[PDB]
Parts: sequence; C-alpha cells; structure tokens
Amino acid sequence: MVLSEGEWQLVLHVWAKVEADVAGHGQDILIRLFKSHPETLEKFDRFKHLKTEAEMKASEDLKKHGVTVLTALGAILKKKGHHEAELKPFAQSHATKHKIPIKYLEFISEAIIHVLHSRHPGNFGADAQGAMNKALELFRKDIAAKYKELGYQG
Ligand code: HEM
Repeated sequence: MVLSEGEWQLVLHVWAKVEADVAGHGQDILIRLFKSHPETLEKFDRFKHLKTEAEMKASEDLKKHGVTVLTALGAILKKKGHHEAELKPFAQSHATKHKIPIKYLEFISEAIIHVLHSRHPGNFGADAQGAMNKALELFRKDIAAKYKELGYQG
C-alpha cells in the first residue's frame, strides 16, 4: 500500500504532539495493551509478574521500555514508507527471539489508536485516525512479509 503525502502529514502532526511526552504516552499504550489483551503480558518475562494497573504505573522499567518502543516506532513513521532498513532488526528480534505473532501487533495498534484518541481528540478526528490506521496497517503488512522471509510468518 501507499499513503499520500496528506495522509503522512496527518500522522506526523499528531505524532509531534505525542513526542512532547514520550514516556507518558509509552506508559499509557503498554498499560492499555496489557489491560485489554492480558495474554500479551505473558511474552514479557520482565513484566509478567505485574498484577495490577497500579503496579504497572509504578514500574520504572515499564516506563523505560515504553520510551524504547515509541522511539523505534517514531523512527519508522518519520520514514514515510521508506523504512526497509529500520524494519529488518525489529522483525528479526520479534520473530526469532521474542516470538510475537502478527495478531499481537494488531493489538498494540489498537492500543495506540485508543490512547491518541483519548489524549489528542482535536488532532485525531476521523481523517487523522484513518491515516494513522493506514500507516500502522502498512507497517504490519511489511512486517508480515519479513516474518515469512525469516521463517516465522507469525
Ligand atoms: C509498535 C510495535 C512494537 C515496537 C516498535 C517494538 C519495539 C521494540 C524494541 C525497540 C525492543 C528492544 C530491542 C529488541 O529486542 O528488538 C523491543 C523488545 C521487545 N518487544 Fe517489542 N515492539 C513492538 C511490539 C511488541 C509487541 C506487540 C510485543 C509483545 C506482545 C513485543 C514484545 C517485546 C519483547 C518481549 C521485547 C523484549 C523486552 C525485554 O525483555 O527487554 N513487542 N520491542
């Protein structure tokens, strides 16, 4: 798929707001993921023990990882589709080391959209949400293809 330039502008306009607080957004997104789809927490040996939202919110480690996650995602989105190099090491670790199926990448996509909708309603109307969904769909399609090349196809 190909996004148009106007679709990329909508994506990068709300992302610029996200970047004003990368740690806060990273926390909100991982907590939303783990609350909505508890099975995903099981993939993280470092966080598997956390029992409640309060414990998750209190975790310095979780917040640090949320920064790592959004920083990587931001690098990919800023490439506006030209992200082949960025995708390779992500794909290899998530396919071979962490063993993360495509369905769980759909779940985190849903988490990202929920948090942006809650925090940025004025910059995340219907058109902006459709553009972010398309950007994430593009991401997931390219990762599924790389998964297959790598021998996992998740
Ligand atoms: C937007 C999607 C995601 C991005 C950008 C992302 C990015 C990253 C990055 C940069 C790392 C550290 C380097 C590495 O090991 O590759 C990482 C580690 C990891 N990721 Fe992801 N991730 C994403 C989605 C997921 C999902 C959905 C899961 C599981 C449900 C997951 C599970 C893990 C695990 C288990 C680790 C290792 C944590 C540790 O023990 O340090 N990732 N991810």
